[PDB]
Amino acid sequence: GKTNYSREPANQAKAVKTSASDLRVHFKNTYEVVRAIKGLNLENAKRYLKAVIDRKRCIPFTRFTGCIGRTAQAHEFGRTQGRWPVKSVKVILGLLDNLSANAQAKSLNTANLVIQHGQVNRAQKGRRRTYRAHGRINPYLNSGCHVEIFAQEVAAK
RNA sequence: AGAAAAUUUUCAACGGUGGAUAUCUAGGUUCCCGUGACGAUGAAGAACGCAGCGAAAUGCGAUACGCAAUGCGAAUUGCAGAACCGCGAGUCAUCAGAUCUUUGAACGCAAGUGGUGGAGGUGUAAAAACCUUCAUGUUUGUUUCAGUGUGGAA
Ligand SMILES: [Mg+2]
Ligand SMILES: [Mg+2]
Ligand SMILES: [Mg+2]
Ligand SMILES: [Mg+2]
Ligand SMILES: [Mg+2]
Ligand SMILES: [Mg+2]
Repeated sequence: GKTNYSREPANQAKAVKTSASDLRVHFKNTYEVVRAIKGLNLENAKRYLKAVIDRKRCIPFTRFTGCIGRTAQAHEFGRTQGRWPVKSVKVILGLLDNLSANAQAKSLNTANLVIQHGQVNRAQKGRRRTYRAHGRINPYLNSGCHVEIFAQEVAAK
């Protein structure tokens, strides 16, 4: 399980990398949480994810639209539909936390970390069964995650 | 030029899915040559067992991954403990002597049963319990026999 991040940061003493692999969270959901985190401040990402968890804010749905509920919360976005994929958020959040603690040994400051490169990949699907009428059986699976995120320090003048 | 994103889409790089391709092989396949060599002295097959730590596969049978003999002459090894430098190591080979549970042509009778007869041994005051033994056909004989079968002396 050695992570190869597809994209690399320009300054690696100035960067922080996290990845988790072969997760059990829903792909599409995770995908969109992440897609929503890109390009923010680590502190912001954390606040806003916590806020999604507390339901006071929505995680926009971008790529996977299939019949997703419209909320007023989607105003923040320009969107109609979004949700609160709690499990995904919690996992991602844990990843951000690994980012911050991952900055510790580097002696880097949190305030100026910015998130560039979230990557969510469809992992090997976990397999099981579903019994169907007439004695048919159909697949019942889960689509797992690979996630990686790196954070750059950018100084604000 | 609703000249930003999202979606739809072309191309590349990297990553993910996936296991194609290439290169291998204690395998297969076919050809030629050599031996035919199982069994009531209980075969082929079946059951259950047997390692200090073992399920399988392979070996083995209460002497149970093995005894003996012989040849190699120092290992086994995943762990632990011993044994051995030749009084000889070994998961080595060879193999001509042994061990060979319950079965199965399967055999006292019977059987989805470790059930149950007779004879002998044992055990006991007498028992129980344990042990050995008994299938059918056939060729000779041995012994004991039957037949208003054929003969037949005193
Ligand atoms: Mg990985
Ligand atoms: Mg059903
Ligand atoms: Mg590829
Ligand atoms: Mg020896
Ligand atoms: Mg007879
Ligand atoms: Mg007569």
